[PDB]
Order: sequence, then structure tokens, then C-alpha cells
Amino acid sequence: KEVLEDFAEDGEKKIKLLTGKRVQLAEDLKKVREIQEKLDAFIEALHQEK
Amino acid sequence: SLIDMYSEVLDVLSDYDASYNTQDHLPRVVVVGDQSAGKTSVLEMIAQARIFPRGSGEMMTRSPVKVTLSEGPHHVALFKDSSREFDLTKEEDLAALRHEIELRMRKNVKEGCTVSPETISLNVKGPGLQRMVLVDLPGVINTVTSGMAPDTKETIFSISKAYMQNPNAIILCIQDGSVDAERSIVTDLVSQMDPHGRRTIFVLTKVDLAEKNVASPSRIQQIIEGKLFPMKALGYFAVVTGKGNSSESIEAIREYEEEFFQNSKLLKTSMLKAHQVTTRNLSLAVSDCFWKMVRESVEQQADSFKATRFNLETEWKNNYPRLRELDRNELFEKAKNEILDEVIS
Amino acid sequence: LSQVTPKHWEEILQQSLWERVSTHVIENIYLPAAQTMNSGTFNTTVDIKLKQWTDKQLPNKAVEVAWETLQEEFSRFMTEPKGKEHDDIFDKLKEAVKEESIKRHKWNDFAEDSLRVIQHNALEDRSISDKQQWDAAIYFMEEALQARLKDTENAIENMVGPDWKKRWLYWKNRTQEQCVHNETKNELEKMLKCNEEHPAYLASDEITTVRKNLESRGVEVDPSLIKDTWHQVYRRHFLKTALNHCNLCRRGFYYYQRHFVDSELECNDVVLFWRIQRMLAITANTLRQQLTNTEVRRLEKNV
Amino acid sequence: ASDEITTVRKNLESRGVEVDPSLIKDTWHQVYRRHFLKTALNHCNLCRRG
Repeated sequence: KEVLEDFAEDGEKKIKLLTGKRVQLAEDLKKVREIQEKLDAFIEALHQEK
Repeated sequence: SLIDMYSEVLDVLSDYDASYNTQDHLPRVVVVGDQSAGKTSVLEMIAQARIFPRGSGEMMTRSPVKVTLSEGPHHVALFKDSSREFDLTKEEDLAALRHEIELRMRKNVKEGCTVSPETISLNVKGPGLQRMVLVDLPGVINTVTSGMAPDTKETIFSISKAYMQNPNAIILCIQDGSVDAERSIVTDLVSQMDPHGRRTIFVLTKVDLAEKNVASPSRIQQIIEGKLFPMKALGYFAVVTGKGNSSESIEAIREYEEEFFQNSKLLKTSMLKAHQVTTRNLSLAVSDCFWKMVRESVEQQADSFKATRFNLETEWKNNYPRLRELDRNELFEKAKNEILDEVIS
Repeated sequence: LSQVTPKHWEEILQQSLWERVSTHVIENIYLPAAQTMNSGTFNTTVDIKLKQWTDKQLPNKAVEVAWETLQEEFSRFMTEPKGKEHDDIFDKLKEAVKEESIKRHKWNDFAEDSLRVIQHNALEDRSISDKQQWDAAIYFMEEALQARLKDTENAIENMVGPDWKKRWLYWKNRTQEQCVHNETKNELEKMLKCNEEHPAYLASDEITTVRKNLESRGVEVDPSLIKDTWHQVYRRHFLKTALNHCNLCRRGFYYYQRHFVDSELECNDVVLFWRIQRMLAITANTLRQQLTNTEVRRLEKNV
Repeated sequence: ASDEITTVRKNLESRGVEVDPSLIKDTWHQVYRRHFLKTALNHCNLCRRG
């Protein structure tokens, strides 16, 4: 439990340890989806003003 | 409002894509100015608040600032990394904000340099403000200051070129009306980098000082009508940044500029078009053109992002159909639970 | 013209549409994806290519193919000679009206948009519940592969010539360039035999190794010729490899029935071809119904 | 020459043998010396009646 808490507080160690196709795919999908959601909100709000 | 989301999208795009592969697909406003050319005054006039540090001829802008103007209940400025609100309606808070911005400029400076290439995103809210994103850049110096790094001029040029790399970026050149176009290199660089002129906009400062210097009307008319300059831009505008004092209020400068142009003999003689002057006309034209380009670009980007996300999802199904996508934190939680299970086993 | 059995229309439409798009589908989609040995990446590339092509190009080709088939039947019936009883005075008027009617023809604009979704959902299925459908896809793949293989053999034969046994029977002698190509073929044969999973692309050092062996035989060959011969040889080898895969996948339906994903007999190509064949059948039937109902009234109006 | 080493190495890989270029050079030196000595011996036989 002590080791896990120390590892949790250090994200850099996680990045070095977590390297894989599954990890990168999940991270990229999250970032792309987050950007897309912001774009949808921006477009809808822009078009609803008029 | 809308521009707040657009500014946020640009910030996340820069973080997600370090390179300009995707950042070069959206319109942007690029501002380049010389030393003591009134670039700070013009940016302050558009923002309707003096938020940048002022110095007696010294380039206080030691780091680029991404100033965003949006719609808000009160005229306040908020940092991206800090939630401490600063009220621009009070002069005391304005002075504190200027000191905070200068402190942030010095903190971001790396070792061995004087001007850092990092850009700080600042959201300046206010009722009735134009919905657009502005970029502040250090002034171009003909002679390198002894107190600055030898590559400060090169860093400023590189930052301006990187910003201008976007084919949809709008160029906003700022110079001095008392200096001829042949004595400044910035105007030559702007013309060279935009042979078409489909997005170049030129802003001339200290027009009142130039008029008080008995400037030739032919040169002013040619600059405004795009005759002397070989490049053919969409249009040219002239604004007055006051008498040059670093303590003058924005409201007094704007009122004086309007009165000066109303009583100016050049405008009543029809030498210069009445809609080619004042900051209000320039701001409205820039905002409408920038917004229309943004609308078209964002539609294309949204479709591309949706298709790209679909490809990523399809790859996930093909490779891992019976698994669930989790972020770095969730994977850590799953890994530790498996460890505890093995301990029990 | 509307008194013809629907089966005849479907057979003509299916064959015409398939041959119209078979070259584009195989060359531009199947070949680039087949290079990778990863099934997941292979499938992902196929799906991306399918969506890009279908959303913009598929409805246009289907409309042109359907209209062309209608033109063939209509124009022929206008000019069918009814033996010695055929009249010739009306033929001139028939041709003039036919040309004017064709110019005024205009297909429904909404059909393209409707069909885009129709075939998109049809191709999205990935389950073959019928044993006979699996066998039919194998036979359809074999016919398509054999046609492409025959074209590859013709190009190889043109560059090389008949076998020494055959050329002796026909008394034909290989040219100097033809013999040079034959020697290059033998070198590529040994290279492919040693490395049965060689990548399609080539490398400069590989060309140098091949060239030096040719010099050992007293033959000088430019790298460009070696690359061209390698491309044809690899295409022929890949087609033969696919044929062997078809033989192995012939009895693989039972394994697929239990979802034996761990089994190496992942007949992805058979499933993909079955989806194409099913899509063609739906498209042929849909076009036949549209031809029989939608465009008959427009033809009558224009006449 | 380097390209000669690459050609030899690839033929060795065709036999499932991996050999460093240094070993090939050493073997080539010994082989060439033996071949040259045999060539000289043949020259001696020809020069016997010369």
C-alpha cells in the first residue's frame, strides 16, 4: 500500500512504465474525443446565436 | 462566449499537437511591431484596458502573451493557469496585473536567454468586447540591446514566422507614422511573406503626430489606398495611439482621436475614405472576416476529427474487441487490484 | 421492355457492376492491405478505404452502370432486326428519337443518397450464417483470382516466353532480352523460396546482390528492370499464396462456426469477399426495382 | 569491398548462418593466400619449359 501511494503521487514514473499500443490508443482517443466535444459545443452555440 | 470555446480549442490543439500540422488549419491574428511603434497602445486600445507593462523606451514585453477578448458580465482579465480574477475597471488592479504579467514574463525565461518563446494565454473578458483572439509579440529592434540576449532578435523573428506559417492567419502589421516605409524592415518582411495580400492588414500609429509633422498627403493616401506598397492587401486602416505618453487613459485617447479625425481637414476634403479610419471600423471588419473564416474552417475540422476518431475506434475493435479503453490513472487502479489478488492467491 | 423476367436484369446488372469496380477494389484496397501480416491492421485499413470510396464514388458508378445497362436493352430493342420482315423507313426516326431521349434523360438525384446508406448497412455485417454462402464466396474469389492470375501470366509470358519444353515443341527461340528476364526470374525464385514472407518493397542492397549473381552468369541488368520483374513475380507469388489459402479455408467454416479466433486459419479475405458478393446481390436487386418502377415514368414523359 | 561482404553475408543468411564482416575478411585473406600460392605453383609448371 505504501509503495502504491508513492507511485500514485509520481505520474512521471507511470508514464515511463506505461508504454504500449493499448495505452497510446486510449490516450489519443480521449484527447481527440475531448477536442471533438469542444468543437461540437462551439459550432452549435455559434449557429444558435443567429 | 463563442470565442472562449475557440480559444480553448486552440489551446488544447497546441497541447495535443506540438507541431503545427493541425494548428495551421484555423485562422489566427498575428501582430508584429517595432520598438516604440505603439504596438502596445493599439493592443490596449482594442482591449479597452491597459494591461501590459509600460516602460520609458524599454521593451517590457519580454514574452509573448495570447490575449483573448470575449464577452463577460464585467471587464476583467483572467489567467489560464491562475484563477485569480483581476478587475480592469480599477486602476489599482490594473497596476497589479501589469506587475503579475511582467513577473510571469521573467519566470518563463530559460537560462542563457532574455526572451522566452513560450506563449501565455490570457482571457480578457468584458461586455461588448469583440469576439476574437489576439497575439502579442515583442517589438522588433533594429539594434540589439546590450541588456538582452544576442539571439533575442532572432527569437522574435522566428516566433513571428512560426505564427505567420498558418495560411489562414491574419497579418496585423504595426509601425510608426513618423517613420518612412523604407526605414523599417517589418513592412518589407510582411510584403515578402504575403505576395497575394489576401489576409494582410496594415495598422499605422501616431497618425496625429505624423499630421503635426506636416506629412505629405500623397504618401498617406498611397499607403491607405495601397499604391506605394507593391502588395495589394484587402485594406488599410489608421489609428491614433495618443500623444505617446505611457500614463494616458484609454478613454481620453479614444475621445481625442475621434475629435481629431472629425475636425481633420483631410477627411472633410475626401482625400481619405471616412470608413477607413477609427478603431471601431477596423475592429468590426476584422471580427466579421475572422469569424466567417473560422466558421468554414471549424466545419472541415469537425468532420476530419470525427473521421479520425472513427478510425481509432475501428482499430481498437480490430485489435482489442473484448477489452475496454482506460486512461493512465485507471490502468494504475486496475493493476494494483490485480496485485492484491495475487497476494491473496 | 418492362415484360422481361427480373432474373435476366439482375444477372446483367450484377456482372456489369462487378466487372466495372473489380479492378479498383482489388488493386487500390485489397493489395495495399494484404501486405501487412497483422489481421487487425489489415481489417482496419479495409474498412477505412471502403468508407472513403463508398461515400463519394460508389453511387456514381452504380448509377452509370445501371443507366448503361438500360441503354443497351433500350437501344437494341429499337434496332432489333425482325428478320426479312423488318421495316427500314422507321429506323431513321427511331434513331433520331433515341438520341434526343438519351440527352434529356435524368436519373433521380435522391437515389444516390438513399443507396449510400443502403449498401453501407449491408456491408457492415460480419457474420456468415449460411454454409453455402461461405462456399459461394470461395468460388467467387477463385474466379476473380484466376482472371487476375491469367493477366499476370500473360505479362510474365510476354516478358519471358514459353517454357523450354513448350518452346521446343513450337520451335520458338527466346530473344537475348527474354533470356535475360528468364535468368532474373530464377534469381527471384530462389530469393522468394528462402524468405517465404519477404516484404513487397525492395532495397538497394538486394538489387546489388541480385546484380552480382547476374554478373557471375555474365549478364548485366539495370536496377529498373529487376524492380519491374520483381513486382510481377511478387504479384504472381501472392496470387498463388491466396489460392493455397483458399484450399486451407475450404474446410475452415466449421472452425469459424465456433469463433476459433486463436486458430491461425483467420479467413479474413473470404469474409470480406462474401460481404462484397452480398452487397452486389442487394445492389442488383435494388437497381432492378428502381429501373422497373422509378425511371419508366420519366422515360415515358421524355418520349 | 563492403558490398562484397553484404553479398556473402546474405548467402550465409540463406543458409541460416550469421557471420560478422571481420571473420569474413580474415577467412578471405587466408583463402586468397592459399589460392595465390597454388597459382604460383601452376606458373612454375608452365615456366618449367620456358
